[PDB]
Amino acid sequence: LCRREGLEKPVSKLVAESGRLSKSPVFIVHVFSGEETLGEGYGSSLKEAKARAATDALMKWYCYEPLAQQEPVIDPGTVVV
Amino acid sequence: GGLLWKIPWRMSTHQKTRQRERLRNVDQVIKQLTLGLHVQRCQDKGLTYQEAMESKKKYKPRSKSLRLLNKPSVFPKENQMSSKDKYWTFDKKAVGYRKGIHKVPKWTKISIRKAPKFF
Amino acid sequence: KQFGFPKTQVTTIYNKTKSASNYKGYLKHRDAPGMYYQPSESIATGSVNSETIPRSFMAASDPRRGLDMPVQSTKAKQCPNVLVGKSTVNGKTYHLGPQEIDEIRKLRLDNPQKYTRKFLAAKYGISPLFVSMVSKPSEQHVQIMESRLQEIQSRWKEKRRIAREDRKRRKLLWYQA
Amino acid sequence: SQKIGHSGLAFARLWHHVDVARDKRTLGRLASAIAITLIGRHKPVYHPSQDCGDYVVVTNCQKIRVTGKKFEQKTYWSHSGRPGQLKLQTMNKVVADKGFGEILKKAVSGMLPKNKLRKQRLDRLKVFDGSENPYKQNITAFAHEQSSIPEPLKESIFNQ
Amino acid sequence: TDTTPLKLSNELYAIFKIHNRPYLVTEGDRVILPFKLKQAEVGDILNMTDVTTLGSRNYKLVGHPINTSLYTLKATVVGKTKRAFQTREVTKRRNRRVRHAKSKGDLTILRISELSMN
Amino acid sequence: VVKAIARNSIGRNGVGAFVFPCRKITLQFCNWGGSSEGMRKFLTSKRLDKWGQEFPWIQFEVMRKSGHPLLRAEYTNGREKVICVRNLNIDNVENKLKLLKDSDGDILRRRTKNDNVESLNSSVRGIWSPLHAAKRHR
RNA sequence: AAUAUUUAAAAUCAAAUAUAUAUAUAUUUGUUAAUAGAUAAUAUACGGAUCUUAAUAAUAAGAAUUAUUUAAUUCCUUGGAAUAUUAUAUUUUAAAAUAUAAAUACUGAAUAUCUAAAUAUUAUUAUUAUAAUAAUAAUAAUAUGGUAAUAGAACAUUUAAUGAUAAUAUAUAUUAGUUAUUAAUUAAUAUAUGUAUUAAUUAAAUAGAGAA
RNA sequence: AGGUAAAUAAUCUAAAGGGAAACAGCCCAGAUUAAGAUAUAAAGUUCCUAAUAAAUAAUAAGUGAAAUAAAUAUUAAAAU
RNA sequence: AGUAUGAAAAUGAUUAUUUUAUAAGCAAUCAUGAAUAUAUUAUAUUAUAUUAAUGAUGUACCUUUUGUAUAAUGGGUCAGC
Ligand SMILES: [Mg+2]
Ligand SMILES: [Mg+2]
Ligand SMILES: [Mg+2]
Ligand SMILES: [Mg+2]
Ligand SMILES: [Mg+2]
Ligand SMILES: [Mg+2]
Ligand SMILES: [Mg+2]
Ligand SMILES: [Mg+2]
Ligand SMILES: [Mg+2]
Ligand SMILES: [Mg+2]
Ligand SMILES: [Mg+2]
Ligand SMILES: [Mg+2]
Ligand SMILES: [Mg+2]
Ligand SMILES: [Mg+2]
Ligand SMILES: [Mg+2]
Ligand SMILES: [Mg+2]
Ligand SMILES: [Mg+2]
Ligand SMILES: [Mg+2]
Ligand SMILES: [Mg+2]
Ligand SMILES: [Mg+2]
Ligand SMILES: [Mg+2]
Ligand SMILES: [Mg+2]
Ligand SMILES: [Mg+2]
Repeated sequence: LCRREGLEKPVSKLVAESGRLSKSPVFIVHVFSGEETLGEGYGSSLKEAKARAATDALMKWYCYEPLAQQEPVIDPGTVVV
Repeated sequence: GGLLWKIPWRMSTHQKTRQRERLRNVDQVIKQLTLGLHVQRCQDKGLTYQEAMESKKKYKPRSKSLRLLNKPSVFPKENQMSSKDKYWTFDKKAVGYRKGIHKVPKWTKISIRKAPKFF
Repeated sequence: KQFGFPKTQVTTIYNKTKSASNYKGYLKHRDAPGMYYQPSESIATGSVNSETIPRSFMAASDPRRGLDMPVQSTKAKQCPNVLVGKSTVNGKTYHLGPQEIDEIRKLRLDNPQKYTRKFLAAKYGISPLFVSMVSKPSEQHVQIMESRLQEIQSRWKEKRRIAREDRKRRKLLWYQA
Repeated sequence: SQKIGHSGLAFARLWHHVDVARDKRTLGRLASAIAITLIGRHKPVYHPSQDCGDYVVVTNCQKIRVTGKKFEQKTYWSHSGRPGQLKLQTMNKVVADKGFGEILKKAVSGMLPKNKLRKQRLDRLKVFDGSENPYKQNITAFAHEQSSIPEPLKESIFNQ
Repeated sequence: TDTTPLKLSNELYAIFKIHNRPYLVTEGDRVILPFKLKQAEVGDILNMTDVTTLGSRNYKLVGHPINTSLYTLKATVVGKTKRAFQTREVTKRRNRRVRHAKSKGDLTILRISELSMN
Repeated sequence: VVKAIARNSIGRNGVGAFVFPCRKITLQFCNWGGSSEGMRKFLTSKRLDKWGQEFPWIQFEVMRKSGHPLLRAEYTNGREKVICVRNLNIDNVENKLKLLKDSDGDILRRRTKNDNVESLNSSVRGIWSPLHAAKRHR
């Protein structure tokens, strides 16, 4: 999706972390494209958090609802991976 | 004394503040009573309510009990009262001839401002 | 900053550190009439909210782009990389020609035990994923590997199988949003 | 409506450090502060029916403040049940036996609510007389805080 | 009162007060008032007036009350009804007389049909 | 890759078009039977007609049976209230009928303190998080 | 410094209020603390934890004791005004200036109000059919804890008088609904019965049992 | 004397609710049924436990912190 | 001590659901997770029912007394009287 649009490559980064070396940690990771954050993802593991950030980003992409005052938004199709 | 009436010999800070507030309220009530009477008397003479309220010369109450209450020697105000008379009654059978007002029954309703001159 | 509204915490009249759950204190707290900025005390993971969506995902004719609400509180310079591939850290390389690819394919079919993905990657300066994308192994090798995996699974206790199932369920749940 | 959403982060057990060398509170006040955290009263999602309180790692507990002459006077009691077995230990003696962390724990226990979750809450408190401790690596941290800390110290901590 | 962010936002909540009882709502929410409404019948629409707070995710307009011109907030009266019937017993400790305190309070189910910045 | 999860919508009766909860009422009486006197009187005396005129979305069935007099309502959700109106006067019967028409069909239920609003909607503000709070704890 | 008393606002002084009023008169208020003395038998016993502060160094603690107070502090007459505080926003160069707000401390009962419901009385209405009545519904007010006791109103059960109806019915039981509910009713299920001394009004009672 | 005898008032008796750790008789306050927004009473506001911030003095004895133990002694402190 | 019938209870064994081996007191009520069952309008992010996670409140009943959780009276339980 980032490639398709005029966006920098997305990378996931630890924002906040607590309870590493426990039964139930909390890892907050943000998928940044440049300095802009696209998706925020919490998780018990790092991997999980990363996944969640990506899913959040995708949700924000797809479930974007424009205003009625805006001129019509025709999307450029589904992101064919 | 096997039954335990666990009442402390002295009052808390919060209790004392409440007592003070109560004392202030009774003074306020008295003031209102005198004020209303004055207003009524002004009206009888023939002034409007506002004019009566403005009036320089306030009329003192003619009835006896009210007049006594107005006097601070008989019935002092909370600001006038001593620290001791706010929180301590006179009790002739106590040591110190003094007893906490909170130990008086129905002290929240019953008023007792004036203690004897040297007790 | 487009808007210059005063900003407020979600204020109780009581001690917030001791009585955060006490709704009564919140109910009591009146604040002067007007517009405020109450920044949300929440992660924006499940939210489809318009104040949560980033500006790049908003349309060009969206009025909301200009307004300052998708706040960039974090900074990418300060945050460290998590589970990032080696291609992302040092860029993608498209160096291997057709001949090299063909050689790799030949090698992999011939002997996947000797010429494994990692070894190929090491040889040609490329990713194991890319090697996989390029070349299939001999299907026999794959079958053997599947059989080994099945044997391992069988070797488990009841508890381990259940745990694996739970893990799988959790994984599935992650991608829901 | 307010309740509906992802609640996993709200009910997340965080880990709270307190360097007793830095903290200027006396023992009892510190214990009281800890108790709330342990219960989970600090967090608005709290409910009495649910244990939802955080971990508290106390460290450098040897430098804990105790007013008056309580260190040589204050007596900690104990009793099995058999008469003539009342065990009374002064605070300094208790410290010598176990540490200042034990003392803190006792205070925190007394602060906590007396029910089935009390023990769990007490367990979540992790006290240490000196500096070094295993939970060093799991105290809540943020990326914005990292500039304050020097470069090699972080690496050393990670290694530890 | 620059009420532009609220107007823009897709999600939006209100904290309207009926008889000083606050109810935090979005559109579609189903309020359950703990009394019998006499004025409105079932099917009637209620235009909420004492609206304390109107909030987005990050902003909120607040008034005592908010200007009626700025918003709309239409509830629909979707059934007067009652709570479940209960009978707690009242009695003293060496007394065979046990007075039954029967109770079955009234309810009014509203539904918040419309909520938007005008 | 993205895949759908098959899911169905939830009807909120009020928001678009209000469908009236009470759909049908059955007045049941007995020609014999002294308990059915007030019901019989109600049926006779021009009140029922007025009622029907007022509420043309409800259908008003009138039945005769040997037992006690009955008021059974029928609601949109599929539930059925049945009130026995034995030995009640005309006015009491009418009040009962009014009560029935007022009801949304749902079962009676104990509510806890301040259990007021019932939302399908996700919170407009998020759910709280300790990492994302304004004031950090200590 | 020394000796010896007193621990006091009566006098005295200071401060405040009220009458003529830059003063006089009358009233009101203001005068120690610590320790020792100290003390028994299941076990420490403020209800328990615990409370006494500390620069460096915290966006941060410093009685949780005793005494006199306040609801940010200071003047003026509950109220306003000024002062700095705190928080926030804006502008300028982490600071300065401008402005908005907070100053109504809070908790707390089955108290009071509000919000609805019930009964009773008083006073007004409305609707429907001793109509100066009855039923139902409004509004305002007052009342509704209760042993001994007094008074009023109901229900379940059984018998007698009158009495439609019917296995698509009735009775009894179980479960789940309904009606402000010791009761009855709806549905399902079960077993009986070709069927209620049935609904209703009267008359009566071997008429209601965790208490001998 | 938690004694006894009467006098006056209140409560209990026959009164549930809040406070007084627990509590017939103390401090508030009288349950027709709910509801739980607002005023509150007595009593409270570090935690257990619903709720708090200040000011000026004094204490250092854990004195004391809701059940005040005396004569006397010692050490200070003011005033004359 | 008639004859039929008898899911009347106390009472026993067994099965099912659910809770329970770090927790302390009339064993209930209210709050509140979870698990299970039923549901020919669960459209569901559903509804009811059952069940000692966890939290809070809670000193059997009667009699007799100035006054009873009382370690005062009386009752083993249920059915009929
Ligand atoms: Mg009793
Ligand atoms: Mg008695
Ligand atoms: Mg004098
Ligand atoms: Mg002792
Ligand atoms: Mg205490
Ligand atoms: Mg009341
Ligand atoms: Mg009565
Ligand atoms: Mg009999
Ligand atoms: Mg019996
Ligand atoms: Mg009985
Ligand atoms: Mg008696
Ligand atoms: Mg009385
Ligand atoms: Mg009582
Ligand atoms: Mg009453
Ligand atoms: Mg609290
Ligand atoms: Mg002590
Ligand atoms: Mg004591
Ligand atoms: Mg266990
Ligand atoms: Mg206990
Ligand atoms: Mg007793
Ligand atoms: Mg006994
Ligand atoms: Mg016993
Ligand atoms: Mg016996």
